[PDB]
Amino acid sequence: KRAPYWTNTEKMEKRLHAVPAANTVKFRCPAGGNPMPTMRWLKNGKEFKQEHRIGGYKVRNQHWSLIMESVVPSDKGNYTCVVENEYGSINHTYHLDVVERSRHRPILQAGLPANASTVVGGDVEFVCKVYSDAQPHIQWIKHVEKNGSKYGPDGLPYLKVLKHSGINSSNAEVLALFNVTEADAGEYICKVSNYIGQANQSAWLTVLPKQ
Amino acid sequence: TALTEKFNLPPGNYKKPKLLYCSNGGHFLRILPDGTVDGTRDRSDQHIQLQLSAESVGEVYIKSTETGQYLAMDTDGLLYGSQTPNEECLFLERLEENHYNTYISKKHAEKNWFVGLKKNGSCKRGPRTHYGQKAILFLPLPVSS
Repeated sequence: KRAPYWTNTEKMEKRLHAVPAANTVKFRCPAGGNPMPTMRWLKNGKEFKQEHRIGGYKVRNQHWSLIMESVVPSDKGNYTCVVENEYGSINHTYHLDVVERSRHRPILQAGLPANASTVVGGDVEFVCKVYSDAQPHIQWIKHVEKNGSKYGPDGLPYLKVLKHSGINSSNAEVLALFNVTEADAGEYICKVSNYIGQANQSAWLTVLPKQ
Repeated sequence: TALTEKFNLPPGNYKKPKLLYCSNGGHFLRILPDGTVDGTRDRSDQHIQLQLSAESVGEVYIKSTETGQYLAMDTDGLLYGSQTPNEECLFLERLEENHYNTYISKKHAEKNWFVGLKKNGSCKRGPRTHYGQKAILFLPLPVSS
């Protein structure tokens, strides 16, 4: 006859459980005691009801565990296991963090870069806003000429990378042009790529005479 | 519902400082000032805030915002903090099946040497890692919950 005790604290030294949303989370609190103690789980210090999350949750007395499948952001919080018998009660609280992960090519915000107009001698900027889980690589490209032509015999347009992401580059998301000339007018493209794929959107620079 | 669930993720989120949380023991990757690398469960630790950036498509630098040191792996497969960026600081960032990230040394990609953290919080050695350990699974987290 004895009050509850832990049988395996090693599996309880993790102070933070961070998991990808949609994955399954499992919490355990191996316990002992005589009579055999009973287990109950609390969420944020209060009774954890099956209706508190869609799809509810499952417990396994054989393993003193709580299982939640397809976790969603709202599952974040503190999960307390309470083990007890007539001689006493003990508990342990785990904290759960949920993060949305995405394996997708970069997504650009609609409307950016936005068109711009300035006079000869003026300055302008183009902005690109990106959503990307995998680290994105940004490059600004202009559609240029060669031998007077804007396209090659293979139909490919002549392109020139004005700048791109890197430790030697400041502010990759913004292309700033200074003391512009009518020769600067044209299409400026923001092409963003991660190992999964790419996306691109462009804008037009209009350059008016100084007059 | 899925429509009610809220969770930040604004444009440019990829450039904000992150913590590289290892699910193995639940440690945050840490780059100490003296150049050593290990893990810690102290989310308030000032040497776990990292700035990730793609130097080349799918190739990233992992830099300590606190000391400016770059994470790197030597020819022995050991992690260390480098004051200056070099070829040993580049890692191939990829998302695995269970949606955790793995980071493989670009320099030693052919050998599949990953960045990893053992349950005791100490850095794993490149040669001792492989596609299946929990030690190589990472989750980039916001600095604060």
